[PDB]
Amino acid sequence: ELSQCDREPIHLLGGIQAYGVLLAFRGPDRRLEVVSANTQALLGRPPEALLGKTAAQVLPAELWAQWELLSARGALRVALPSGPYRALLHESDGLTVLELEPAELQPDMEETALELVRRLVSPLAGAKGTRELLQTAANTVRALTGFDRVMVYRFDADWHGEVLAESKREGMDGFLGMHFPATDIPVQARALYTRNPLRLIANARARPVPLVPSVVPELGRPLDLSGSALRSVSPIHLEYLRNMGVEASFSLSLLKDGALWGLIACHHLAPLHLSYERRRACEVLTQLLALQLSSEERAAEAAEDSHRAALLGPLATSLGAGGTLEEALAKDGARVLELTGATGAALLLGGEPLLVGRTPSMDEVEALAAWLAPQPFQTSFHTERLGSLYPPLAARADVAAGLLAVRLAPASSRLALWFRPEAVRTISWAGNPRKPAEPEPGHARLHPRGSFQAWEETVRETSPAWKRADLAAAEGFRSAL
Amino acid sequence: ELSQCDREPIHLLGGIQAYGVLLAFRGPDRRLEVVSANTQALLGRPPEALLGKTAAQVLPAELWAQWELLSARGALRVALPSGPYRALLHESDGLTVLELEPAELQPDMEETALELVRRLVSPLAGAKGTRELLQTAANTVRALTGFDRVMVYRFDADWHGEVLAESKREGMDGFLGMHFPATDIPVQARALYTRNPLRLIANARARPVPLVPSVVPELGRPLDLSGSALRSVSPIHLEYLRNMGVEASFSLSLLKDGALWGLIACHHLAPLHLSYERRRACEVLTQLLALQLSSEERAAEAAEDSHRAALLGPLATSLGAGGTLEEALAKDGARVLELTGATGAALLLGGEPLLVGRTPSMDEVEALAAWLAPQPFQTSFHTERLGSLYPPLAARADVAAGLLAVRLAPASSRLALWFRPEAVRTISWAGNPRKPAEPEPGHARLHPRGSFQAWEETVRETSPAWKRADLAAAEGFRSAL
Repeated sequence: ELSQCDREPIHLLGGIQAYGVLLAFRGPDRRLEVVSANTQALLGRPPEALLGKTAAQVLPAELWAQWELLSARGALRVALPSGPYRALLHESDGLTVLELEPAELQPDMEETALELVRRLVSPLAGAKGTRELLQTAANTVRALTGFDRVMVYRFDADWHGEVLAESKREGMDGFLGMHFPATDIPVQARALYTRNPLRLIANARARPVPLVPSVVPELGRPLDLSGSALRSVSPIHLEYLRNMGVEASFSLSLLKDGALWGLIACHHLAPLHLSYERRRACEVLTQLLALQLSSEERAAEAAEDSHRAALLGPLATSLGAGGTLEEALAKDGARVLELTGATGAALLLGGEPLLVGRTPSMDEVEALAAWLAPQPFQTSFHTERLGSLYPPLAARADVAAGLLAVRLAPASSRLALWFRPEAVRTISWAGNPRKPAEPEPGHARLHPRGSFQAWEETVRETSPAWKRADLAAAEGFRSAL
Repeated sequence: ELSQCDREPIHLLGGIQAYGVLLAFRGPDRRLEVVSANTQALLGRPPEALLGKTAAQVLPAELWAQWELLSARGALRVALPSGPYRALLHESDGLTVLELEPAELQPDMEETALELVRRLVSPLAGAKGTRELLQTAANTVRALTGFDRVMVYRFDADWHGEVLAESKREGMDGFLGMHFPATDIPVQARALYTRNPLRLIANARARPVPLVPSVVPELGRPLDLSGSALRSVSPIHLEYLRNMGVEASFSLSLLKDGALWGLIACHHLAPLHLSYERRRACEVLTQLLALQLSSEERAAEAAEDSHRAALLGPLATSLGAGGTLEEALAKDGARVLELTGATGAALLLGGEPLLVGRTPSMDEVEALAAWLAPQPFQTSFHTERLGSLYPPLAARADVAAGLLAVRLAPASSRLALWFRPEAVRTISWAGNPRKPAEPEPGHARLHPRGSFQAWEETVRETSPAWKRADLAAAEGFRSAL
């Protein structure tokens, strides 16, 4: 509810999860640094007893006997006299970063390394379009992770999120349709997901284990939790998850050649850990799907271009055929509409223009044509908020909110347009979860009936974004006479 | 007609590599049914004494101990008193494949192999396209294995494929660029390669393992070695393998959808045996490369399709702009070249055709119009070779390249044609396509070749390939143009 939820820099959170064990060495002498209370119980002696003395003395040298290889490998699992723990090495701010974690309690003779990739690539049989790729990906992750819930989200130009895909376990509610407002996930978290391919939360019931000394003079601020897989989350987002009641959560990044494409998320209502074996498959998954989606998106874009060029074909057949031009185009106006995506279109013949699809008022049609005339567009106009430009046409919002336009003739007043109203009917009503929750929330922090309200307010009085292929094709339409 | 080097049912020879061992069991009780020759070494019991005995005493204790979970997995790392070994499981003809072979040695290598695999999906890959990925994959595979010769191999429509990328050792021959005939590898060999992706040979001088009994009583024939990996290669292929003295090799096939596109070959002058898990890791790379190769090949297909459709743009627009089509063609002769890539073409307007480019003499074009009319064709046919159809077509050596002609109607009066000027290329073919085979003592089979040089297999009176997207664009031009 704070005004800094958007603004709070996540990197100053400090706190850590329950099972994390903070470890660090200072350069040459490898001297120790900030520690945590839960960390001492793993080694046994209290943190202040750990605090202040040499690296080797606080060092489990029987585990350090693998550091010479850790410098390159970054990680392996070693059996502590207590239990098997996975080594974790990182570097941050000219400082070492060491981390341990309770490894798989299961004796796991089977489910070895690299069997995961063999298990998961086999479903990737078809791989024709874009949707089914992530579809089958989520389906495979369902069995792999073995958890309740999965999400596939795609962003916008302004990075607004939307629930693209999902696959439920039995005994919950589908969440297809809601649009995730870009506000909730700040630019900082976006940058995190760009730089960091993986992150998970084990339990929402976990507590923000403190770190002492909290501040260090060399920074006047703690250490950045970049390489740490145990980095905590802002209490607001934690409260969001609490509202969700989903104590287990995992996530995959989606990146398009330096630009973050979208989000993939795993979830489970009950709290449960993840085997370190399972998680290493993910970054390989990320890389392969990234190259696959790059290729597939390029192919689909080219295919759409080809389809539009082909659709120019039937119009070219009609152009040249006998009969008046206006009625000839009235015959196939419906088949012309989808070429632009706009609901309707018209054009200035010198006389009355003819339109199809949604119907703005006729006198309004001449009025807006006359209004458009003074503005000196060299070739075309394009906008998503035509109503903001001209408020009296904002009054007629449900028929037009953002359009395209191009001069039919530059010299004479012959023009043409493609009007498209606000994107409300476009997305289905699935942008709500329904089922009014019995516990009444403030819901300013909740997507069920609470969020997407800011999103709909933002998109309110705004048409979907245009795409330049139709803009280029417009001159083809112009070329009739 | 089937040749002996094609008809051969390798699965029925019962040839097995010597170093390993494989037996099976009869009935649900799993009593001994199949008895390989080399058993007494590791079993400690004579093979004929082993004949007829029960699994309750022959097998190791730990084998039964983890057999229940083994049926759910298939492979088990045995720790026999003689040494480490591995067991594989498979069901075929109602039998139970139970094998043993030396196990892998290095404990912590497979995890590093992940990075090896992760090296293939490195971000600095595919910076330009295919060949980068193809070459890098070969080097990564060689580094993973360590070997003498590594290379890749494509397939042809006629199935005479050749080599694009190679990863050589230092100080020996390199067959990069070399082309082979299709008969080199049998068609049934290809078919059986479709099913199984893994074929290893340890030593070229290895001898096949005989089977007692010689044939399976119920089958009347040796049971299929499809699921088996210790299966020996065909003796004719062994002739092939020792022609250049290669002592070790392995098969790395890959398909697109049922249809195999290429393979990867390795040739070692030293006889070596390679472990199960190394092979298991390797094939993941094969599927990854197959799926990605499908991705950008579809992308490029769509891209060039879109390009051709766009080229149809200005000409379709100018069709209605110009008065008569022939004058438009005359004024846009350069603009009607790129249509198929080939420059010269012509078309009969019911009468005298409009010749453009390096057109043959007209009398020839009416001769061809009279020709190919009794010949059945629904719309057209592209003839990469023309003299074979009719030698006076080859008489015009300038246009000795591809021909294709569309008669606007199946019984059209007005006609359209298109051709390609003759182009000359060159390629290297190991062995001779001139010779059909090599003789064998008694001619029970046909021997392989002995020479692997060029003979300068350049093409002559040939054409650059008529690619099918161009053929599809011919149907776009078929639309009452």
